[PDB]
Amino acid sequence: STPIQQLLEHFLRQLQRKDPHGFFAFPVTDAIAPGYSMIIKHPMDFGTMKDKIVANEYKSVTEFKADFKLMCDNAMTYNRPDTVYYKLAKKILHAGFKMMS
Ligand SMILES: Cc1c(NCc2ccccc2N2CCN(C)CC2)cnn(C)c1=O
Repeated sequence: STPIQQLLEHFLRQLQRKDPHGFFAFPVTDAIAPGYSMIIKHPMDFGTMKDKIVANEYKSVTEFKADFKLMCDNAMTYNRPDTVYYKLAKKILHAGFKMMS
């Protein structure tokens, strides 16, 4: 594990603690979210982020932050502001960026 892998594994653990239900743990499917893949061009989830760390696909903290923001932005695009997914996406986006300083 490279230094960047160890730091991103730390950040991901801290970010997932903010999603105790694991709403963001796995990819959203069109089966449970009608039209999701037609509205969201670039899906992201914490599970895919873990796999990218393990594969050493993140070469900067900026790239990891961009995937976290994408995951949150996707939830705030597909879902209405009154929904659990939208409200948690917004909360963890701000708290996560603050946490990662
Ligand atoms: C983050 C998110 C979701 N996260 C949860 C989620 C993600 C992937 C697969 C299933 C689930 N749901 C878990 C809770 N169940 C009540 C429904 C199925 C689901 N739908 N949408 C549209 C989202 O944006």
